[PDB]
Amino acid sequence: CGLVASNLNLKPGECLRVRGEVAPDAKSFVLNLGKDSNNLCLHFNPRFNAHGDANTIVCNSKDGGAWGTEQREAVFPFQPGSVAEVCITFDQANLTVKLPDGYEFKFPNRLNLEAINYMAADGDFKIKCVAFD
Amino acid sequence: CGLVASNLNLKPGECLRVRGEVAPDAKSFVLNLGKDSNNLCLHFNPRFNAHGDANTIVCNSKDGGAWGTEQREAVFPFQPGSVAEVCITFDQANLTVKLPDGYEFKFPNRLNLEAINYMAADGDFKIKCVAFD
Ligand SMILES: Nc1cc(Cl)c(S(N)(=O)=O)cc1S(N)(=O)=O
Repeated sequence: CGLVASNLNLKPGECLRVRGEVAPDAKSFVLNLGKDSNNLCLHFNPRFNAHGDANTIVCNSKDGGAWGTEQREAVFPFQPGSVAEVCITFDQANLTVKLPDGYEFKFPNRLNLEAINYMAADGDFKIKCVAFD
Repeated sequence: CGLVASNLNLKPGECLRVRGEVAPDAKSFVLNLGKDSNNLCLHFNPRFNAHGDANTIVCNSKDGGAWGTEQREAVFPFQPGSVAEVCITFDQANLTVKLPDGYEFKFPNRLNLEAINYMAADGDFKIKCVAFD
């Protein structure tokens, strides 16, 4: 169970940059972002080998404690036992997740959140640096 | 209230770096480090002009809700309307706080925490970057 942070006060268009170490035995890691632990506009879950998925990013939302429908992504620029940085911005319509090696995707902001105040990391990812601008 | 982070798992000898923006009319700011809001190995409180103090760093501990004996440090290398970084490490005997302009001081480690797991920021300091290394 990894870093939990609150009172982030991230506003639309502002960049949240997260750099960490992907464990050498990595199977899965998670970054959760939202209003609080029950209201997530982004559950970001790269699965190296987990829950039947191989090298697939799965995203979801959580609204008032209820998980939404999982969305699978098309790119996977992560390797076990490496450093990786993710950069996230949002607006009320979409989150934009920028990944290593120039990859990126958008995920709809199902909560239409105008501020992100909560982040939590879990799984095979050791955070080394968080930046807010 | 500003950023609150938990599960930091900062081990002895590891460096926590915190960079932020000091408000142009700053009066004071606080970084609290420890186990939780009731158990702080370091309450670090630069006062530009607050509580009768001028350009003085006030430090203390808090153990089971009880404030310890305050200490006041010798140097004040902070300026309103600037960017400032602090860097903190600890061993069993002391926390070492490294300040802008190369200044550093030690504060006794009065608690027996195996790791620093909690940070909370308050006051006239906007955190821009936190690094765990
Ligand atoms: N400023 C703004 C304008 C529009 Cl139009 C939209 S929307 N409705 O296309 O998502 C969102 C925003 S923001 N930056 O608050 O998320």
